[PDB]
Amino acid sequence: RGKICTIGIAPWGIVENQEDLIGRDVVRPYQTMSNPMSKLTVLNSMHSHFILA
Amino acid sequence: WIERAFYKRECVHIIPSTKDPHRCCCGRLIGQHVWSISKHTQLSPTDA
Amino acid sequence: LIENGVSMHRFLTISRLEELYNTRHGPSNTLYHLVRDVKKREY
Repeated sequence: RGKICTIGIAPWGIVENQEDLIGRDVVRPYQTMSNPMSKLTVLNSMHSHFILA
Repeated sequence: WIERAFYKRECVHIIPSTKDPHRCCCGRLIGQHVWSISKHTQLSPTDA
Repeated sequence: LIENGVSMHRFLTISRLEELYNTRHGPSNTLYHLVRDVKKREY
């Protein structure tokens, strides 16, 4: 049963690749390649919904 | 309708220094800069 | 390989798929028979 409807309230600046998320109504793929030295923390991939505060 | 109802913002004015000249209080770099408390953020429609 | 990341459309070109249609370094294929037969219709 994998429609859990989870929502992730993450800050807009805390997430990684802010330039990747630029674009209106555009399917922008994000890779789960985690950089160990970046302060921009990676996303959690299998969340269904996201809110960028 | 979602873009015309929900707005983003981006502090770009003032640009202070916090123990480093590139390190703004708004988090971005000094060259990267293009609440309003000591940030002077500007409201704009959301592009994300 | 896709579990780390491949992003398959970036993995493809015309030429990469084309060499993949010609090499036989594995399972046997019947393309040698078929493309000879349809160029007999193109002969």
